[PDB]
Amino acid sequence: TIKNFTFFSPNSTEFPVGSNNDGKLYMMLTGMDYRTIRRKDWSSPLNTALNVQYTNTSIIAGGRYFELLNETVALKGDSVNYIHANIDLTQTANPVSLSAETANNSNGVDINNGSGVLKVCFDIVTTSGTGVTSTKPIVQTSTLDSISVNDMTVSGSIDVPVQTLTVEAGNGLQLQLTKKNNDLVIVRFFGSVSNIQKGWNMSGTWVDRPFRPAAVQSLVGHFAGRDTSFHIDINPNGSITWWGANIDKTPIATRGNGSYFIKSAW
Amino acid sequence: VQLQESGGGLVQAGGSLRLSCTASRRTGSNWCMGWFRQLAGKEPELVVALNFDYDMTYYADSVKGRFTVSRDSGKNTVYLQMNSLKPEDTAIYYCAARSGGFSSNRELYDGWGQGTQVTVSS
Amino acid sequence: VQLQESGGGLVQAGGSLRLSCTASRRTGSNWCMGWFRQLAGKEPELVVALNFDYDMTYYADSVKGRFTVSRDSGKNTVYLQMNSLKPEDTAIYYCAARSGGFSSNRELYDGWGQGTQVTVSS
Amino acid sequence: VQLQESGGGLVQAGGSLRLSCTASRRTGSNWCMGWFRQLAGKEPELVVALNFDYDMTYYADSVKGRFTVSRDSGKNTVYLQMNSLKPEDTAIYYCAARSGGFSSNRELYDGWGQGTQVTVSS
Amino acid sequence: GVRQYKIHTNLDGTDDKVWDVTNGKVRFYQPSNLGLQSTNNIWQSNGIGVMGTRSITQPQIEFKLETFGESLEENYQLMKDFVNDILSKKFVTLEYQTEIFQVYADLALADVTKTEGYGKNGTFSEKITFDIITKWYTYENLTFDKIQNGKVIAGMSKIYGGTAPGNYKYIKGTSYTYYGESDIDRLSRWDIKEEIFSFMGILYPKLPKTPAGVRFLDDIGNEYTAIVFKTEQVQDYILINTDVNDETYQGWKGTTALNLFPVMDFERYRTRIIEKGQMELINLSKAEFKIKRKADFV
Amino acid sequence: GVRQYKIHTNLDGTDDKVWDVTNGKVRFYQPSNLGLQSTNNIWQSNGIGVMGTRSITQPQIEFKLETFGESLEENYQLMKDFVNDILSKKFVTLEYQTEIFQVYADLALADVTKTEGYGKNGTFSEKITFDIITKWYTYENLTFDKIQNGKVIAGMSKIYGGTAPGNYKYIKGTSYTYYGESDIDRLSRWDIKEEIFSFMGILYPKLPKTPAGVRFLDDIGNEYTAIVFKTEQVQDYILINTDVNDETYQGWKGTTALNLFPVMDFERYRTRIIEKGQMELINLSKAEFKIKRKADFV
Repeated sequence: TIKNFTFFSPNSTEFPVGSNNDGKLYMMLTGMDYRTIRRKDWSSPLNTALNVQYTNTSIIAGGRYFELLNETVALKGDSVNYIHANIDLTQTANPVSLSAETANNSNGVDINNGSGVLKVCFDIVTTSGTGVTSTKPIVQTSTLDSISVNDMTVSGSIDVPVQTLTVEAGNGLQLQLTKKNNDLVIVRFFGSVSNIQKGWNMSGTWVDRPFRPAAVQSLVGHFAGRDTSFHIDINPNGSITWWGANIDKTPIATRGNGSYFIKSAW
Repeated sequence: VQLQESGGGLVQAGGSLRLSCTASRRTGSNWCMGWFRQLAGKEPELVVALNFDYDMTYYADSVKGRFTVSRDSGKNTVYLQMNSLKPEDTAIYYCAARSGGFSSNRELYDGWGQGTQVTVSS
Repeated sequence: VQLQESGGGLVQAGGSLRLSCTASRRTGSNWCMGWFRQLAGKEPELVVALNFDYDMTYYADSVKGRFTVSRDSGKNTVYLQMNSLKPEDTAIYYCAARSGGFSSNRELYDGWGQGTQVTVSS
Repeated sequence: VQLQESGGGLVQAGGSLRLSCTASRRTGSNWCMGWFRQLAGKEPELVVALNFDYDMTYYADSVKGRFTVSRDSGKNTVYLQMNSLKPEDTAIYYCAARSGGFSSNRELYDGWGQGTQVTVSS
Repeated sequence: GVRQYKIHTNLDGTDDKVWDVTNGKVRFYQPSNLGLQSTNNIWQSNGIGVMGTRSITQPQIEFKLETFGESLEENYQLMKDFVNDILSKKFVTLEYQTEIFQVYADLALADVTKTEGYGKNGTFSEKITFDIITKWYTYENLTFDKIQNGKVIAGMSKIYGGTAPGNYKYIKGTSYTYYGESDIDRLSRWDIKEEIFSFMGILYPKLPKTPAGVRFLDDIGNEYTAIVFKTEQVQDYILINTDVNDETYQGWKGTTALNLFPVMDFERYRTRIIEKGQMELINLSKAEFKIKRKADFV
Repeated sequence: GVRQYKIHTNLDGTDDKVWDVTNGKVRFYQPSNLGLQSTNNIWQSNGIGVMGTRSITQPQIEFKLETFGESLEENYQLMKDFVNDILSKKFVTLEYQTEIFQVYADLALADVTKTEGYGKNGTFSEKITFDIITKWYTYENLTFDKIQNGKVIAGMSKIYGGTAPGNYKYIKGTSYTYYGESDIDRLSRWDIKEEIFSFMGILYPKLPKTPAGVRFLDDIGNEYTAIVFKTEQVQDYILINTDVNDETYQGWKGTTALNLFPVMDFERYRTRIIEKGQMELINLSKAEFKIKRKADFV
């Protein structure tokens, strides 16, 4: 069965919109789950003794919009009070209430599809024995799929995927590759090189396909405790070419960080 | 990855001869073009090679200062100018080409030729 | 962190002695295990040390060619085999371990030993 | 191959000091186990050696009738009893093992030890 | 971090006496087996297994019972009080708490030893064995309310009515209201997803001269069992308890209780075995349940 | 190189959860017995044995169950999850893999212990016993196609005909063709040389009213059983599963499924114990079988 809402009801009986249907619609538009909120203090809450007065705060919890207009919440002294919005749809006249609790007791209850009381923490209010010392809001989470954006400003951090690979390149050379965002690679050299000539392909393992660059990458390395250096070429085909001077039977410790991009302009 | 093996035949000991090789395509970076030598039914071995991208040559100690490898424009053609020839040098010279620098291993070569026979008369 | 010393004792001038030291864990990169010594009521000096990550040794000029530092492979154990033992080398050898390479500063060492006494007669 | 070197030290005008060497494995036929002494002002010398497969010993003229090489019957261990030590014999003796008989070249030996300092006192 | 055991003389009763058998003066050590056994009545016909009915057996729990009194008198008193506290109830409840669960087992004493081979201060080292009644449960409190949607009123309700393509308006104080919720009925229902031992409930009938109770529907929405009553007089509420050992169907009118069992629809009460699906109310304004959730292994 | 055990909650199923009981945080060690027992109902007449029917008995498998969690919490979680994953299915499948075989056993939990006698990090060391349902099987996929030989045509077919000593000829584009094959019927038959626990089949009927299915013949060529259906309309295909614990007989026409039980020949379906001999098709153009092969010992 298909239940339609944002459509013409010719007889004003067909597609009435329920509060839970708008709740789900709003949750979907903003990308919120039952474990977060949308919250805005239009005016600052006021702290008086062991109380927080929400002067004009709007909240969206489980896609349900409500306003706190001079609504006071009594607090526990010398405590971290977790302020919750509680939604009980069976309390038809007053479905929303606020509580100050000892822990974040957000329960993720699906009030739009099932029974139960939704509890969602939106504020953290710390008190002394006499009043409020600090207030910190709960993070408003946006769960999104694919974003097309022109410009972005990040005040915190972006967490991108990370892949690692250790290559025993041969001749005693070891590469430890870290790839981030599937593009930027930082190669850390380890081991000690011996029995190699300039221009020669190293005798060991070739770089795995996911770490291979589109174009040849020359990575500069250094010989530990010396004023001498080398470079290796990571070829698009996966092979590694030695471009330092010829090395004899005695291995010299190889170290250093080199970076490259896997992707070119495309 | 096809190969052409122009030049090669009969000449006297202490004389001079040449070898030509052209590859259809290049498999990637660190493009090395050269020749593998096979004397008296023994195992084939790389003797002369040129790193195209680096303009760096490799010659085995046994042929040093006697042989000279050259490149023709951007035609991906390699020439071996063999002067002061020896009877030991009588071998079957196959043309080898690869991406990834110089290597002793046969399998690592993307292009392998038919093989032109060198006969140094006495 | 915690260190477990061994060896020491008496031996005559020109003789040989061996020291053993085991660390419970590694504090990090540039992991160095060595010994410090206080000779004739003077300031301690880093006599010997070994960088595990780089397989690089340090020997003070006074003990060069006589004292040899070895590691017990996979285990975090360091041995000091000293030859040509002289009465000036009569001191209490303290085993030291740290992350960050060689250092003359005692404070910078994450692991410090109880001390093993080496005594040599004239 | 890994050699487990044991014993050495210093002794007065010659005589007994303990000397032992054990090889982890055998590299092949004509299996030898012996000692090499490095000389400062001279060159590294092939002092003593023993062919396990032939029960034949080699002693350098300088140590003849003084030094005696013995083998453990069932354990692939070689012992050196060095008596009447002269100040000329002051050196560190590195245990060596190989397949292919006796050889002067240190690079042909498959197994090479850390060495044992032996100092003669006059 | 470490596991905690407690013996309750009346879990959830105001007169509950709790013996901390992990940290108190009377302790339990080394449960014989908190595991289980199963049978599928398999018959092999030349290696080929023919499966029958599956049945679980919960083994008895034997514990080492040790006392920590500081004198002979205290140790005799601790043994006497602990055992007689168990003996004074129809059953006792073991609380089993870890970092991952807090579960209960209704037990009945099977045996207890009493000897004289005392350690310092006359401490006891005995064996206690319990027969299992209900092994591994928790209580879940659920309220079901029969809420009815409002009517859809053109000019008030949020609906796109009128001339095509339809509309609503914002009108101060009358504007738009939400008529109701889609499936408002879900608030009067139990969505059964797990195994239970039994349940207990307080039912509030709605209409007089009409049978009241609850019905159970399977995953395909078909009724398979129901506890329904038809009383001569209106009852303030009806109390039900499907616990095999404390089974109750009683109506309350003021402070007077009446056995309603003779007045139940026996044909509709097919089984007490609650399947996955849902429970609906029958002529009730509200129902308050205390469900005894089940876990054979924890 | 070393042997591997895995517990599958649903082998060949889309919701299969695999516990690696060789390399995982939950491991099995020391199977009590992977062997068997046999009886030939021998009775002795003054030492002389008189043989009867041969029968195999597969013993229960008891394993040492070990957890490798790094904390009490992890170990409790591991035990609870592993046991309840087994307990949530009608049966579970043990995979037994070596360099020479990869075999399965359908098992039902018989018992599991849970104690408190912890090693480092509160790791478990318990005993788990399984009852055998189907011990040691593999799946074999076979296709049967009803192919008919062509006719023998003088001038076309390879045959030494005509005047003595007979001949054939090479004639451009008509030359010689092979009439058929000796025993072409072999391609539409199962030559049964081994023991089977059961089979799954997709049958493709040809003609409308005539019964359709398969028949089984013994080593002397006699029909002893047959699974056959007489449907009003030709089904696109029929699904059969002969497994004693999960049998099915379902026909498909378009997107419509039909239970074939009412239309099955209850007289001809004498046995599900398939003997050595051969299976022939009945009014089928093709059949695709997934045979559950039987190996008493591996």
